[PDB]
Amino acid sequence: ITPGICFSTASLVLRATDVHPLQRIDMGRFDLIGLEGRVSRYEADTFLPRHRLSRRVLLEVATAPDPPPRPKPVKMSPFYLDSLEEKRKRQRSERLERIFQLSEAHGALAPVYGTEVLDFCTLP
Amino acid sequence: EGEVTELTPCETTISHVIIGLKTAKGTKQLKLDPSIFESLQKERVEAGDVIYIEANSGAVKRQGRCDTYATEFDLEAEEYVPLPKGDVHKKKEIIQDVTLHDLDVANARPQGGQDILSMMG
Amino acid sequence: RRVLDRAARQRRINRQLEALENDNFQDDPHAGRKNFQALLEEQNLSVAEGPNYLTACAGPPSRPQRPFCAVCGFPSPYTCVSCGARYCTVRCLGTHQETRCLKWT
Amino acid sequence: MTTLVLDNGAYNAKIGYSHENVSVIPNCQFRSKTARLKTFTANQIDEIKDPSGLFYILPFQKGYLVNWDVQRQVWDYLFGKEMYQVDFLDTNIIITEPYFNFTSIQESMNEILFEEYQFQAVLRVNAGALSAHRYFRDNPSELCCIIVDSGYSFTHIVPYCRSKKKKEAIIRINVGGKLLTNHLKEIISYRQLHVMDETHVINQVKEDVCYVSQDFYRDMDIAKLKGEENTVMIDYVLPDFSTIKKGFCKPREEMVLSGKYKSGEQILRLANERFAVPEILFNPSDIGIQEMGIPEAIVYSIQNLPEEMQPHFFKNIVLTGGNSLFPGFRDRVYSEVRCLTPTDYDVSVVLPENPITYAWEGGKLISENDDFEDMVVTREDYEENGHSVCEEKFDI
Amino acid sequence: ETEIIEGEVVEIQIDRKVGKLTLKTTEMETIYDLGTKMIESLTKDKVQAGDVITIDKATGKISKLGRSFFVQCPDGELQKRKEVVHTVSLHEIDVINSRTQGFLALFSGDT
Ligand SMILES: Nc1ncnc2c1ncn2[C@@H]1O[C@H](COP(=O)(O)OP(=O)(O)OP(O)(O)=S)[C@@H](O)[C@H]1O
Ligand SMILES: [Mg+2]
Ligand SMILES: [Zn+2]
Ligand SMILES: [Zn+2]
Repeated sequence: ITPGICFSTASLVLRATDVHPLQRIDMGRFDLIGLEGRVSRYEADTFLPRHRLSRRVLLEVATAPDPPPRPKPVKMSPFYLDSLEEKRKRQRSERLERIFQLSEAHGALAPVYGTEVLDFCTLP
Repeated sequence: EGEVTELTPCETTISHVIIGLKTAKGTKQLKLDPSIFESLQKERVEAGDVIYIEANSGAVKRQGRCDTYATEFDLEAEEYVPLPKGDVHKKKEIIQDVTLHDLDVANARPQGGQDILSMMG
Repeated sequence: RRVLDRAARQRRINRQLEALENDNFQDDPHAGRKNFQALLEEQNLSVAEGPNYLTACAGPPSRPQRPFCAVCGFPSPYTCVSCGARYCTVRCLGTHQETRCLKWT
Repeated sequence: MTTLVLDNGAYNAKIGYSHENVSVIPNCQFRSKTARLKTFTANQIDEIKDPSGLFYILPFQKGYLVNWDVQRQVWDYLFGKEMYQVDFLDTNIIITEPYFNFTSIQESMNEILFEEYQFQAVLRVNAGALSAHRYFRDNPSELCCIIVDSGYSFTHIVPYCRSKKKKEAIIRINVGGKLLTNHLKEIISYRQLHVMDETHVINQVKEDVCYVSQDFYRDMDIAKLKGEENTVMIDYVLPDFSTIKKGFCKPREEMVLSGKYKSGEQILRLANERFAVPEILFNPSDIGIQEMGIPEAIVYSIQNLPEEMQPHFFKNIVLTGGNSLFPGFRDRVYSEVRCLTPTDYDVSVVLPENPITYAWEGGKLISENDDFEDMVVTREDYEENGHSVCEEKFDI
Repeated sequence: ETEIIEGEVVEIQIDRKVGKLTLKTTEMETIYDLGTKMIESLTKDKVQAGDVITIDKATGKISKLGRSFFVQCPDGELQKRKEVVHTVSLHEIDVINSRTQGFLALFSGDT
């Protein structure tokens, strides 16, 4: 029994491939192989073209009050600041725009084959 | 990006995660998609750690402990990192060039995957 | 070497902190009425009985304590085994052992 | 007719008339070995010529009035024919009190003021209340403010609304100028030379050389060096009171690295004590006090208060007291509070030109108001209702 | 630059996590308050009183270089700041960053 080889290198070498997120683009918009076994032809072709969110719907839902509580089953301003509120509403608008853009980006790609095709073609 | 001052998952399962990030220019409270809680637990993120979270992907990187806690023990095997200087929320518009070969090799093999076949791959 | 229990270290720390509130270190050059503790005990001041003197005391800091050398003040990686005092170098350890370790000279 | 404004601090008494200027006079008696039978009172310390080995007789212990005889003597000297010639029967007095003043001390104050001197009317307030009044007079648009009173014996942090004090959120830090001076004495005595009998000189040294560091560990690294690169290290010549009346710092061009000087000047070399002593205000745990520092305490006091009022409190941080005169104090406080404050809330820290006399100016301003007569408690009302109504009217 | 702690172990205490470690040189002795990661590192590599070990503070890399009561105990300061210089070939950088655990290919071919 021998001790292992301790190979020592510069700490900067281990960060050679590392790129800060603010310096690189999202490669998930080109991820085709990641959709296999997870995304179906139904989702890409029939559902999403019909049930994509719109900015108008998102804004309406965000601005509207909370929905009424679900019924139980039955067996049958001195301290107000204008600048702070303007900042907060600008932040809310930015958040809603980000939500819309991310929801559009994360369902843009359609699978090459899809779950249905693979399941049909996969014999026991 | 910033030091974690609070990490509270909100139960309805977890409806959302409320996180508190601190920088030299202030503190911000963020509501996280519940899928990021798994990434935070995998990265072993606790209060006092300096992390960054990607808004578009939810990726979490724990880049060490804050140097304000460097004296909490006399001998720990920890990497202590300065507190970030700018704002918690950082926006940058970038132009990056990629080639078709990069997308080809990116789609030649799968990435990640918690299945046994993916891990063995 | 000898080792000092927690009570001795706490007493030393309390004595050092109390010495910082002393009016003078010497005696009266002429050489020939209450105190704060008497006032507190006469006030019969109870915790959680509204805002008062005791409840106004600052709580423990969130940031951990930073060690400094008891001899020169620069940061100190080392802790003296005998008394728990912090120190940063062999010279500082020798000075601390000669001066204020064990017996308080 | 006239109104007397007094800030009975544990270190300096800010005494003056409402129609006149302000005077800063030490509120303690002195004894020295150069005088066999002679006790100096208040500003008489200027008469002595060898303040080395000076003995202090204080009327305040831990920031509260505990010795009544010396305080009575100091007041009699200040109110006597030599200083101000106060006509007690036709004068109103505004005198400040420590926060959370004990019931016994308040009763003694009322009894002494209304019987031994027989003032026409007395208004007992806190220095923070006067500072808040002055700040609101200066800034009419602000509805809330937070006052940091870093004084001789303590440092309170008190938030004030327009006409009310938030008693719930008052936080006291047991670090003051007395503690800093004693710590500097102890450090110098342990390291270079014994100065434990030189409280006056060490206090002047602290006032002259100490400063608040923006980067603590960078300054520590700079101080640890030897040679030209050690810009922090300076040489101080202590006053011998024979040919050097007052202490001074040697110019950097005149500094000698070896430390030996042909002139027989007693030179005190301070390198890391310049910012280690002031750092106790921001980090009490450095010396062993398990208490939060000034910025963390400010943030805690604000965050205890309701959410709607928090941005207003964050916008009106005011620094008062002697310890606030350290170089870099305001910048350090602002930086730390900005680091701790939520990013959506703006942070503004204001250091007045004379933080010592802020409370006195506030008292003068509140004296000039047309609502002054309603605030005070008269002696005629004192005879029957006084002892209860003094507690009722005064928001101590 | 790295901080290297080299000394002789005097006493190691671990309690259910908190722990203490006492190290000595020929000129000074010290007790350390240990963190969780260093406690785990010292538990994984069996360290007992009398062993002469060196610790890399940032990584917890503990290597036992003998026992003293055989290597003489270190003389000077326990904690030393050292400047470490590495000359790394471009091939080494490429192989290390080619894949996870890719440095093994520097030793077993398989690049
Ligand atoms: N230029 C200065 N630099 C540093 N400290 C100073 C300076 N001028 C005064 N001080 C300190 O200020 C303190 C006195 O400040 P004050 O707030 O006036 O004390 P005080 O208010 O009379 O007593 P309290 O705390 O209100 S009971 C002393 O400890 C002095 O050392
Ligand atoms: Mg005062
Ligand atoms: Zn030292
Ligand atoms: Zn010791």
